[PDB]
Amino acid sequence: KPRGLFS
Amino acid sequence: AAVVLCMDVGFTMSNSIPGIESPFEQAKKVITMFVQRQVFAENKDEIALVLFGTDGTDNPLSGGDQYQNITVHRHLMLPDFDLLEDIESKIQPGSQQADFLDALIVSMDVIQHETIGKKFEKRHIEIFTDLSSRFSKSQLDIIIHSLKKCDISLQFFLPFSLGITEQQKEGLEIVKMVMISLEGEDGLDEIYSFSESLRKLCVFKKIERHSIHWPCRLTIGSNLSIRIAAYKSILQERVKKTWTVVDAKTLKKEDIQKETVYCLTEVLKEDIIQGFRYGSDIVPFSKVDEEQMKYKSEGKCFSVLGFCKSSQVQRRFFMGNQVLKVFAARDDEAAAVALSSLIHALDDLDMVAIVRYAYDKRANPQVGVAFPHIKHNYECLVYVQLPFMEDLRQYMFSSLKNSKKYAPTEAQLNAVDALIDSMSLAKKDEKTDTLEDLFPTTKIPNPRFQRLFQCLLHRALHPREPLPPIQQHIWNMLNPPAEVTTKSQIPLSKIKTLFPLIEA
Amino acid sequence: CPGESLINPGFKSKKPAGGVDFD
Amino acid sequence: GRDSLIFLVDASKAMFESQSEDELTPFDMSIQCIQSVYISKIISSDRDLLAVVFYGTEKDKNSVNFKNIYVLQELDNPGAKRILELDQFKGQQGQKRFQDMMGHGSDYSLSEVLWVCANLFSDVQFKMSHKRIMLFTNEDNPHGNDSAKASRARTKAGDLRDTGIFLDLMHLKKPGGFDISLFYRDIISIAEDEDLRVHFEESSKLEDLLRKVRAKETRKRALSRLKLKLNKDIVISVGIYNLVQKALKPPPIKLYRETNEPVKTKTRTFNTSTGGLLLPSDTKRSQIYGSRQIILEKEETEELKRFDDPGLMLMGFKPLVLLKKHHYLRPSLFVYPEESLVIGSSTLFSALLIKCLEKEVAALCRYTPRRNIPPYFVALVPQEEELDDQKIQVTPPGFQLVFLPFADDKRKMPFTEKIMATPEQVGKMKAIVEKLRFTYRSDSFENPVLQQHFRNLEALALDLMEPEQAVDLTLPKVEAMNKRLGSLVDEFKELVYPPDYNPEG
DNA sequence: GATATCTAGAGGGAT
DNA sequence: ATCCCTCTAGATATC
Repeated sequence: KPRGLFS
Repeated sequence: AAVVLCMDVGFTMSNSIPGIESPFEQAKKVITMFVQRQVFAENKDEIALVLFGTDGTDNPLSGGDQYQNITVHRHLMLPDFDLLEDIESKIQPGSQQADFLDALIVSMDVIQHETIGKKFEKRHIEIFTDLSSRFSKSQLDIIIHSLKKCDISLQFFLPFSLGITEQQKEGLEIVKMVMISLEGEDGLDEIYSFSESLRKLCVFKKIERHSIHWPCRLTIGSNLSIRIAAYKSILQERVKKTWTVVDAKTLKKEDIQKETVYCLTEVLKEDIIQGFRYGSDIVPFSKVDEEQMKYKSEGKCFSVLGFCKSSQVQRRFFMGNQVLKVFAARDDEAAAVALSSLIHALDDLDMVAIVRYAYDKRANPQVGVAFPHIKHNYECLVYVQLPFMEDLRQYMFSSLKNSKKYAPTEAQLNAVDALIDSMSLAKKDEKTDTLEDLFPTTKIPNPRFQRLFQCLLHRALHPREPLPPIQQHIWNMLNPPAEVTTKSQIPLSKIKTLFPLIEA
Repeated sequence: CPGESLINPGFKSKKPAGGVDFD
Repeated sequence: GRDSLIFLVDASKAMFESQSEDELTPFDMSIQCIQSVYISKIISSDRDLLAVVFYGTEKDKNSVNFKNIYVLQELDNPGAKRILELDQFKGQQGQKRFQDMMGHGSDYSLSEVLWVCANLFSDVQFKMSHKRIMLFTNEDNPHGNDSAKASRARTKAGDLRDTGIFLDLMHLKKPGGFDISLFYRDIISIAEDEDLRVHFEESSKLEDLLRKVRAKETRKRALSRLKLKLNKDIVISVGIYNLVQKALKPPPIKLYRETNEPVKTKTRTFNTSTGGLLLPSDTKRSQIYGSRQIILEKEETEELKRFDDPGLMLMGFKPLVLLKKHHYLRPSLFVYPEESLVIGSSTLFSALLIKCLEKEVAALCRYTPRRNIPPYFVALVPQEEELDDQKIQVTPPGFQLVFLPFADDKRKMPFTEKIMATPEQVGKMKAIVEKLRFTYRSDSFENPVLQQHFRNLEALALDLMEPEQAVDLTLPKVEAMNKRLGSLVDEFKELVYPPDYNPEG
């Protein structure tokens, strides 16, 4: 699940 | 979405094992590659940079000895190449030590005070530190309450994956406790290392566009109608922005003009007539007369001409430049049941639907195939355009199976068979014919956009240098895994000595 | 040679259209 | 090469007559057939050469000065003017016009007529792939009257046969049959159809001749000639062909106002500050990202698209089950070996094709069609040759080049909840599907836009009273479908739709 | 403001 | 030198 720095 | 990067520039990150790069360099590289993705993927996101551990002090909160040695280098604003230049050059390691809890206090202050007047769907705080600074835990309770109230996510980036000093081990205890108190046990998966973060950010963000909602009705005859929704699924993606021609001495697009001229030798635009070629003759055909005689159709039609066997529609005949996925109308249980019945009926009988599709009244009508596509999460019809009578090329080629000159021997066939086994791109697993792909070619970003963004970024940062060569990691993802190449070294040699190839 | 166009040699005569014919 | 065809219409003594009184005469029936060929040729192959020659008249118009043979048109590309000229003799009100400007009542020698046709062929400057002559006659008596000239006729016919002339025959109406082989069966190509019947029905192959052809009919040519590289040193040469191509309306031509001549157009770029002109080397390409303007040269813009040399590079072999039918990007191509570049490519190509079919695998390759284009990933799906009951090839043997999509080519779909249907509902829809079954063929539908466009051009070029309306075969037959289904639709709607639903709104 | 289509210009090969 | 075909840019509607 990509969130934060990766989204 | 508002993102605040909290980076440690303390003295402890300056020194490390000479055999590996300093954690300060790794954090600088990670942040730089994150900003590059945001700049070239215009998504209106806001980025703010906070540094703790430097000599200077610049915070909204000063107080006494606390909240010091921290500087808000960059406020909350859109990313730009000025930020990239500042990160590359202005940011330098410090010599002081700061509490990353105190840095977390300032990060909340920045994200809370500067978010007024704007709406953000998400809020994130990223911490880059090595947890090698002595600190006192005396306020944790109010921080955890504050984050749960403001709904702000956290991520931690450590120089080691989750031979370290007890201070780092002790410091690891608090961050483990924080992630538990914020986002449960799976919060353990939101702590990253610089190595794996570097791997995940090596490529630019893939170009993404939102398919529009296309409502219509699937008609079978005249008394049967199903409300459907269609979206574009697969298409040849293009660049978001095109090159703009500007003058070479002022770099302005308004100082040039493009015009067309007609010569027999000078003709005005109002003294020309549209015409068509009919064999060896030319007949005048007025544009206004054309639209009077153009084919006229009622647009927005999705009508089923009939159903045929799936085997009768070969894949090699697919035409068009798009693939449509047809779902039921949004918030319509009656339409969902009706479309589900058609999909399951087609799948059980192994049949497909031949439909007539027109985008609107200005679109040329099309004839395509709608075949069922059933998954465990959703089910829908897939529309691909089918050829007309005029689009078929009837070429004839000489046969190869019954050719004496080009008949391979049994030794040549054996060599080719060995090559195919060695160069296999898939492997069976679990003894249950579970084929996994060693080279998907569908999760790979388009190298055209990756190369273009690299050149644009290099030119902006260094406007007086030639374009750099293609990145090494780009070639790696464009090539099969190394074990595939190694296994084929021997079979390829056998083919070279068994098939005499001569270039005339 | 059967299966050719009397108008254009080198191409087989195309069967005329007629679209959908239910069984 | 260019196809060449010569029509040879007789008007000797009786081709203006009919055994009945309500059907077309042999003369105007032949004229209608010729006009249909011109229209078919114009649409299909405007580069071909066509001509019309009349024999048996009193006058002569030819470069040989032999009486009783008239050449109405020489070998040239078809055009609207020629069709209109032939319209002067179509049916009634033109027979007397033909019988005034020309006329029947003169003896003719068939040997001399073939000589005129041979001379017409020799006058062509271009290279002719096929040289054909079509005979339009319904009378075979005079050759039996004088065997001396009859022997000359077959002697000349043999001379034309070895030259490369493939003479044909198109008999017209004649009482008592066409009594074939009385003088014929040695002049014609006699390829087949040696029916001893006199053919009381006097239309053997005029039915398909009158069938108008409306298609581009492009000849075979290789899209590209690339090199398939198994590795850096094993290289074979293959040819790329497109078996499906979107047919487009011909581009409009800019015409002058009164003199009606084509005008050449070019695009020039000039700076508005001075009104001069700007060379292509005096401008730079620019883009805006962030708050900075990035400037690149024209050459640098092209150089950032260069990845690999043109050709196909073999990455590996993938099972056919890993290729998704819904992962379609663009029309597929056809790969066939080319022995004119690398000797021995066919042997390796056939070996790869045979084993790929046996093991059901697809060769995944990196495709660069030409210079300075980023590569794509393609799969070479093996394709076995298919033969019909007539032993005529319908699917060529080779490899099918299937474009695979990148991550950028896939769009995210909106979230929806699955709604399974009860078996009763599926059963009713199964009956509906079974009722509307039909056999699908790739050539079952025609482009309504293109077909209507061709009718409009024909009407204006031939000043017809009103254009012919093409029948749209892609329109669903609602009347037929409603009759076939019957009460099935009403039952299905009752089972699915509650009695308050409004699908129209 | 982006999304999507048809139409109208530049550009690389095949013959 | 002509024609064919992919690519790029330009003009026009609904979302």
